[PDB]
Amino acid sequence: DQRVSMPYASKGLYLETEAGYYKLSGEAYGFVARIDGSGNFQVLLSDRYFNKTCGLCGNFNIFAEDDFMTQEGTLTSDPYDF
Amino acid sequence: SGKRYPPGTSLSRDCNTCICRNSQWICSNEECPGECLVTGQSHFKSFDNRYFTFSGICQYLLARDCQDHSFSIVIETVQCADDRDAVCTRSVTVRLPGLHNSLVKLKHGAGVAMDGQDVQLPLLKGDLRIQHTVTASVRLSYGEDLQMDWDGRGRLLVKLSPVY
Amino acid sequence: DRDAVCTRSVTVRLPGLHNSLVKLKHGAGVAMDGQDVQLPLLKGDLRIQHTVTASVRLSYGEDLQMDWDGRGRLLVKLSPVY
Amino acid sequence: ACLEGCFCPPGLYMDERGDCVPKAQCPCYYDGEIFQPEDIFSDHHTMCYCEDGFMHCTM
Ligand SMILES: *[C@@H]1O[C@H](CO)[C@@H](O)[C@H](O)[C@H]1NC(C)=O
Ligand SMILES: [Ca+2]
Repeated sequence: DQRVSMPYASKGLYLETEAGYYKLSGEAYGFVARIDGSGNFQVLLSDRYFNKTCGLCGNFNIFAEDDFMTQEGTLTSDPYDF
Repeated sequence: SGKRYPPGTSLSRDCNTCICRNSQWICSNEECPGECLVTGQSHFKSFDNRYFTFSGICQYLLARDCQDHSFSIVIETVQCADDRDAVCTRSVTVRLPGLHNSLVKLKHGAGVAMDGQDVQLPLLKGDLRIQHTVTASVRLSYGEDLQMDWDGRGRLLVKLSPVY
Repeated sequence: DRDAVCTRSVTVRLPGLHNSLVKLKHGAGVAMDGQDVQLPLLKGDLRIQHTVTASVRLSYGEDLQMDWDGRGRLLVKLSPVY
Repeated sequence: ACLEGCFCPPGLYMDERGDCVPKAQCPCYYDGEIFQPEDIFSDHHTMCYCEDGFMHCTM
């Protein structure tokens, strides 16, 4: 809840600005998030989580049709209740 | 429990009584009723005051008389939220071979259903009585050796007397 | 008075289903074969449900209706097949 | 038909306890069982929930 300044580097998470746009790097944990001026979230994520992750950005597999596997595990046709 | 009592007193647990004589409580060892408890998501209590958790999704057997067959209770678990670690009780099914070999069912509300038929409470049959308690919770009472509690949102109880 | 003879209950009998015996009681209550029942009661043919939540309505098939016998205002609807 | 009795306005629907409520907290009656307005619910194979009065099941 405490507002901190920026940059910031605690716990292996460097919270920087790159190219006028804000970045949150976690290379120890395997991810690089960022936001632009308009507001457009982006998540670059390593191949270590191939077949492993699941969430609102889908699993990191090769296929693109099966990547709505709900928190139970259910291939749903709807992109919304997912 | 960290407080002093004079001699001759008789404090009573829920189970039995104990009396102070020569700095040594004398106590009886007569049995006292047990309570299996389902509640919360998946949190069980055995009759012997054990606590544990088992988040399975099927029709499990909660209790049963096992030398004769006066009854048998059957819990029915389902997942109950988005998470996978959330498995609440939906219904429980009771079976009385002493009366018609009937089949009572406590539903996800405060409702009861004997042999498919919904029923208005009370239900004085010969042995078993089913009635509300606060008008928000059902209570089965077969004979004088069995009680139950509401399985609407999943807080089943039992009262088994020492004859079991 | 002696010139006051109201209806207390009515008893219906369906030989087509179990040779059962329905009973409409002095309230809005119903009792099949001694057992009180919560409404609705969709068995195969006969439906019993409230109407305004103050009056019962039996409906056997499509050729028979009834009405509340609580305070004594029984009705029937018999279709021309009878 | 167009019957006569005690109703409540079209935004409100009738609850079991005599009060009538909007369709947000209007429970579901799946398989007879009275489920609350938010009850996620599933065996292994099926997946069902109660949104606003209706029981949205899938497989
Ligand atoms: C993903 O993991 C599952 C479960 O271990 C395995 O069955 C499957 O072959 C894996 N698929 C890929 C693309 O690695
Ligand atoms: Ca994919």
